[PDB]
Amino acid sequence: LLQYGSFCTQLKRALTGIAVEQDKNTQEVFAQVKQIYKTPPIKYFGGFNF
Amino acid sequence: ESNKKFLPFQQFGRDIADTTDAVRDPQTLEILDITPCSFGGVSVITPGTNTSNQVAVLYQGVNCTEVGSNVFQTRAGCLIGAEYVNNSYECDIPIGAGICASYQTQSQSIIAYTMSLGAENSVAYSNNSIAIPTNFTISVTTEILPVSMTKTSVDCTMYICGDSTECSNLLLQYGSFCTQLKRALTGIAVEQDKNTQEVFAQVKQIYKTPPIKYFGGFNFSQILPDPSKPSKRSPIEDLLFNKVTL
Amino acid sequence: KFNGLTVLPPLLTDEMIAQYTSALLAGTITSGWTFGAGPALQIPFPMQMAYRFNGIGVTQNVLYENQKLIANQFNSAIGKIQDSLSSTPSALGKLQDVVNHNAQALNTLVKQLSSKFGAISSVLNDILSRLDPPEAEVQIDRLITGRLQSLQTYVTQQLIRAAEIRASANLAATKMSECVLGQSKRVDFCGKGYHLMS
Amino acid sequence: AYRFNGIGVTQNVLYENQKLIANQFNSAIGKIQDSLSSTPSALGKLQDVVNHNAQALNTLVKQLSSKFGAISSVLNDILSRLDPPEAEVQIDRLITGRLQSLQTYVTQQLIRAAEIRASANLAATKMSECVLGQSKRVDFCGKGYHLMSFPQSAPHGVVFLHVTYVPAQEKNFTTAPAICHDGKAHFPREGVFVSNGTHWFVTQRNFYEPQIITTDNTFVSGNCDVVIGIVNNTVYD
Ligand SMILES: *[C@@H]1O[C@H](CO)[C@@H](O[C@@H]2O[C@H](CO)[C@@H](O)[C@H](O)[C@H]2NC(C)=O)[C@H](O)[C@H]1NC(C)=O
Ligand SMILES: *[C@@H]1O[C@H](CO)[C@@H](O[C@@H]2O[C@H](CO)[C@@H](O)[C@H](O)[C@H]2NC(C)=O)[C@H](O)[C@H]1NC(C)=O
Ligand SMILES: *[C@@H]1O[C@H](CO)[C@@H](O[C@@H]2O[C@H](CO)[C@@H](O)[C@H](O)[C@H]2NC(C)=O)[C@H](O)[C@H]1NC(C)=O
Ligand SMILES: *[C@@H]1O[C@H](CO)[C@@H](O)[C@H](O)[C@H]1NC(C)=O
Ligand SMILES: *[C@@H]1O[C@H](CO)[C@@H](O)[C@H](O)[C@H]1NC(C)=O
Ligand SMILES: *[C@@H]1O[C@H](CO)[C@@H](O)[C@H](O)[C@H]1NC(C)=O
Ligand SMILES: *[C@@H]1O[C@H](CO)[C@@H](O)[C@H](O)[C@H]1NC(C)=O
Ligand SMILES: *[C@@H]1O[C@H](CO)[C@@H](O)[C@H](O)[C@H]1NC(C)=O
Ligand SMILES: *[C@@H]1O[C@H](CO)[C@@H](O)[C@H](O)[C@H]1NC(C)=O
Repeated sequence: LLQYGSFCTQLKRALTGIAVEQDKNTQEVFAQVKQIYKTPPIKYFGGFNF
Repeated sequence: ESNKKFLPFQQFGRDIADTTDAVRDPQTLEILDITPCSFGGVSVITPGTNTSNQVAVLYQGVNCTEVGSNVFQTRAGCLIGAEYVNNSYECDIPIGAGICASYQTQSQSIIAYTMSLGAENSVAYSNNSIAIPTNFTISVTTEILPVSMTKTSVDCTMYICGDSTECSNLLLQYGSFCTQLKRALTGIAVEQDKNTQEVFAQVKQIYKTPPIKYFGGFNFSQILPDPSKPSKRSPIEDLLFNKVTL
Repeated sequence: KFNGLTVLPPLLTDEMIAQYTSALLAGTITSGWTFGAGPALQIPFPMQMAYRFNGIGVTQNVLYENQKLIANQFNSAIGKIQDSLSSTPSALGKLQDVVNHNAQALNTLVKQLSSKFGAISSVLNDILSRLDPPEAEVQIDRLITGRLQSLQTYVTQQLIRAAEIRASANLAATKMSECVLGQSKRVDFCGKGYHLMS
Repeated sequence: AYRFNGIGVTQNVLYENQKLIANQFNSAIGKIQDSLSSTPSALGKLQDVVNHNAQALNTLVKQLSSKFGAISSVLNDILSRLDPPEAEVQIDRLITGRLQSLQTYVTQQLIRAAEIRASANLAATKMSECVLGQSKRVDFCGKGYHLMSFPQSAPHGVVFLHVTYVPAQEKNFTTAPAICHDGKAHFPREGVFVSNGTHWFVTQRNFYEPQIITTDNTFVSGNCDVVIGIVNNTVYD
C-alpha cells in the first residue's frame, strides 16, 4: 500500500476538518452570551407561567 | 467465557457486521467469546516551541490500566504528563468532554482542568423597579470575509503523457473525461470572477471627496486614500496587504 | 469497536448546553432585549410585554386592560406544547435522520470489508497461511484497490453531508440571534403572525 | 443626528455632545490599526485559502512521482529501454493513477468553490445592508445598536468596520405603569414614568432626561380602576 502514495494524509485532513467544523458549529450556535444569568428565587412575573 | 446457547450442531458465531465472535473448543465442548485487543490513537499536547519543550500524551478511548502525574482517566481516554486541578479557567487547548489543558506557572507546568462557561451574574429583578442608562460609548469593530480564490487551468496531454505520442493514443481510448475537467475548471474561474464583480461593483458612479477635509470634527484620514503613496491606498489597507503574504 | 473506526466525543457536554440555554432564558426573562446589546437592565415583565405590543402597532392600554386574559392564553398555549410534541409521530424526524444516515454509512463501510474484488478470498490471514510472497501480491492488490475506493466514497459522502449541516447550523445561529435577543419585523421569520418573543 | 434618531435617541443628545462623540470615534478608529497589528491570527481566514490552494497544487505535482506498480515513473526511460509491444502494460497503470489524481483534485476544487461562493454571497449581502443603509437586525452589522459601516479591500477578501452605540452608567429608578389623576388614567406617549424618590417625571428610552408630566406627552384612554399597580399624582397643563 505504501507504493500508492499519500491518499491517507488527505483522508485524515478531511476528517479532522470535519470534526473541527462540527465543534465550531455548536460553539457558534450556543455560546452567544458571556454572562451566566440566574432567575430570582421568587417565580412571579405578573401572572405568567414559565 | 460465553453465555451463548449453542445448539448441538453449530461451530462458529457471527454478528450483524458478519465477523466471528464465538467459537467452541474441539477437544472439550465449551463456548468461548472472542474480543479484539485494545487499540487506539495517540495525540500530543504541547505549547509553542518558543515557550517550552514539555509535552503531554493522550491515548484516545483507553483505560489507563492497559498502558508521577501520568495517571488521570478522562472520558476521552488516558492522559499522561498533566496534572488536574479543581480550578476553572477559559479553555486554551481542547481535549475532550469539557476538559482543557494549559501551560501555567503554578514552576511552569502543564495542567488539565474543566472549562468555565463565564462569570456568574444575577440581576435583581423587581416588579416596581427599573434601570436606566445615563451615558454612552461609541465602539468600532472589524469583520473579515473572503470573496474569491485562485483560478487554475490544467492540460491533460502534458500532465499525463507529456510529449509521448503512444501515451496520447492510449489515453484517447478512455473517453472524454478531459472535456468535463476543462468545463468544471472554466466554470470555477468564471464563478470566481463573478463573485468579486457582485461584491464590489455596487455603485455605477465614481464619487470623490471634497478637497477640504472638515466634517464637524470627525477624522477619516485612516480610511481615506493616501495620495503620497503610489498605489493610493489607505494606511489600514497598507497594513492589511502587508500582513497577508504567501 | 470496528476495524480502525473510532467515534470522538464532543467538546461541550449536554449539561453545558443546558446551562447556556438556562442563562439565555433568564436573561431574556429578566432584562428583555437589553442584555443582547450591552449591560443587562432590569424591567418588570408586564411593562416589557406592553413595549413589545407597542412594537407591533398596538397601544399599551390594550395590554394593561387585558393582562389576565393574555396570561391565561399564554399559559394554555404553553401547556398544549408538550402534548402536541408527544402526540405527533414524526415531529422530530430531522434529528433522527442524521443518526440514521451516520449509522447506515458506518454499517455500509464495515460490510464492504467482506467483498473479494475478484480474489481467492477476502481474508488476509488465509492468503498468508496458504501461500507464499511471490503469488500473494496479485490477490492483495485487488483488495487494496477496492478498500481504497470504498474509503474515498465514504469521505466524499461525509464532506457532502457536512456542507449541508454547516448551512443548517448557520441558519440556526442567525435565528437565535434575531428572534431570541430581539424582536424581528421580517415576515414569517420567527413564526406565523406578528412576532412577540421566542 | 438622524442616525441617532433611527435608534431611538433624540437629536439634542447629539447636538449637545458633539465633541465627546467625535473624540470617542477618533480614539476608536485609532485603536483599530494597533488591534489588527497586535493580533497574531487576525487574518487567518484569508491565509487559509492561499494555504489550501498551495497544498493542493503541491500534492498534485508530487503525485507524478508514483509508479503505480510499474517498472518506472518516467515515460522517457520506458521508451528508450523498451519497444511498443510491452510498453502499454506499464503505461496503462500510470495513466489510470494520474486520471484518478486529476479527478480527485477537480472534486476537491468544486467542493471548495461552493463554500467560497456562499461566503461571497454573505459578504455581498452585508455590504448591501450595512454600508448603504442602517440595519435594525440584531448582531448583523456589529454588536450593539448599529450606526454605520466602512468597507476596506484586502487580498482575496473584504473588511467591514462597524460603528455601534453602547449604553453605560445605569441607575436604579422606581417606575409605574400609569398615573391616576381626577379619576382618569394616564399613559406616556413615548418613554416611561420615573421617580427619584419624591417626585415623578417621564423620560425617554436609552438616555436619562426627566421631564415634567404634562398633557402634551400623555394620553388618557381609560379609567383608573382597571390598571394594576397604578400610582396617582398631579398632572399639569
Ligand atoms: C404553573 O404551571 C404548572 C404546570 O401546570 C403548575 O404546576 C401544577 O400545579 C398544580 C397545583 O399545585 C398541580 O396539581 C399540578 O400537578 C402541577 N403540574 C405539574 C406538571 O407539576 C404550577 O402550579 C403553575 N404555577 C402557578 C403559580 O400556579
Ligand atoms: C460619559 O463618559 C465619558 C467617557 O468617560 C466621560 O468623559 C470623560 O469624563 C471624565 C470625567 O471628568 C474626564 O476626566 C475625561 O477626560 C472624559 N473623557 C473625554 C474623552 O472627554 C463623560 O464625562 C461621561 N459623562 C457623564 C455625564 O458622566
Ligand atoms: C486626523 O488623525 C491623523 C492621525 O492621528 C492626524 O495625523 C497626525 O497629525 C499629527 C499632527 O500634525 C502628527 O504629529 C502625526 O504624526 C499624524 N499622524 C499620522 C499617522 O500621520 C491628523 O492630524 C488628524 N486630523 C486633524 C485635522 O487633526
Ligand atoms: C478500568 O479498569 C478498571 C479495572 O477494574 C475499572 O474499575 C474501571 O472502571 C475501568 N475504567 C473504564 C473507564 O472503563
Ligand atoms: C475539586 O475542588 C472542590 C473544592 O472544594 C472539591 O470539593 C471537589 O470535590 C474537587 N474535585 C475533585 C478532587 O475531584
Ligand atoms: C410583585 O408584586 C406583588 C403584588 O401582588 C408583591 O407581593 C411581590 O412582592 C412583588 N415582587 C417582588 C419581587 O417584590
Ligand atoms: C439597581 O438596583 C439593584 C438592586 O438593589 C442593585 O443591585 C444595582 O446595583 C442597582 N444599579 C446600579 C447601577 O447601582
Ligand atoms: C426629585 O426631583 C424633584 C424635582 O426637582 C426635587 O425637588 C427633589 O429634591 C428630587 N429628589 C431627590 C432625592 O433628589
Ligand atoms: C391616591 O392614592 C392613595 C394611595 O394608594 C389612595 O389612598 C387614595 O385614595 C388615592 N386617591 C383617590 C382619589 O382615590
